[PDB]
Amino acid sequence: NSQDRKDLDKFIKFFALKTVQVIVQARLGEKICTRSSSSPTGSDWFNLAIKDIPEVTHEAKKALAGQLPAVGRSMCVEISLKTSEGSMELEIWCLEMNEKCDKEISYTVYNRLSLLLKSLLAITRVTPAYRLSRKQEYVILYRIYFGEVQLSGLGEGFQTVRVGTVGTPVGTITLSCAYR
Amino acid sequence: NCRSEVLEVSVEGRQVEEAMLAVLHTVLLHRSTGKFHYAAAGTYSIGTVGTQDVDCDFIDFTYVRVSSEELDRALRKVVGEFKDALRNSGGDLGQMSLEFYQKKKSRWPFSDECIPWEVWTVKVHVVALATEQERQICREKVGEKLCEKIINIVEVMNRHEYLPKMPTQSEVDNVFDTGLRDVQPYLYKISFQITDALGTSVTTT
Repeated sequence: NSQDRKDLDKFIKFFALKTVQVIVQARLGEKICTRSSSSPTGSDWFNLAIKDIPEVTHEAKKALAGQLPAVGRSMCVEISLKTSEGSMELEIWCLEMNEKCDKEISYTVYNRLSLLLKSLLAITRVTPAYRLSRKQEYVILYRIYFGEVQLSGLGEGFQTVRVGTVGTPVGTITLSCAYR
Repeated sequence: NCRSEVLEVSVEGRQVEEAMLAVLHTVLLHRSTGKFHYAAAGTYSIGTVGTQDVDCDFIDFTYVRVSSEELDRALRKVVGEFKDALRNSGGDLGQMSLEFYQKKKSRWPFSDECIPWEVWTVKVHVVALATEQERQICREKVGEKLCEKIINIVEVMNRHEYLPKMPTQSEVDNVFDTGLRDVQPYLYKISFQITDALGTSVTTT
């Protein structure tokens, strides 16, 4: 392949990894605080300080199994709650890849993905599951998989908040959330 | 063709500040990047932006802001001046505006023209409460409303296509605010205004 798509697939891979990181960390029951830096390390993806949780990374790669979102294959992060009795699917975050190719588009995609991650940081804190998770009685659950997006486990009357979309020569990425 | 967006919130008095800080920061979270370090060859490296969560004392709400403690005061002080003006104005309704502009050089002697490309206005409606129960209920409902506000801000951040192009080194202060140590926002200014509440026409109804 051309190196530009080597970089593009790398960007999409690490955007998916950081996406799972942001969601799961937004459901951990405590506040997140990372510092800015003018002399960054070589591991600050999308110019954001998002610390990787190795267990979340291992489940994210094991779910990913070495592939990227595509037309029909999307990455999903399911946040649920199990009472002391015993399974409510609270929200499913959907990371899709769409057919449309932005042919008028190297690092514009990188910056748009950075902005999309910032939007994810914002949106993950204003859905009901956030303040549900900050008071945990209750224990929060996460599960990463490829879809085959299974909506039904939430309930009837759900609503979808669109985190955002980004256009790439290979397709457009769609980050959204279907929540109870 | 500068894009404009209008928000509106109804809060108790002691909720103005945080409410305002939740909107501003959210917008400024999307309209800022890492600090550029230029090299003599023209290339530059981009710094890393930190983010942190702010819990609200007077609202059942939490928002994400950039980890720049000087920006947080550039916001808190102007929000404090607006909060002063609101109390001094009496029983009347105010608003704050956040404009993003770029500088354009003009031939001598004219000052360089500031052209705005985006403007965010949020109208503040202040309600006075009487019981403690009203205060608690207000603390929750203002949180839910602010959730809706942040959601809409984010969706607008997609419906807006234009952004200024990346400047070169000498061009950088025409596009970016470079005065902060931990974040590089787009050139912005925050002003405020105490409105005269007007009427609604009995025509469309």
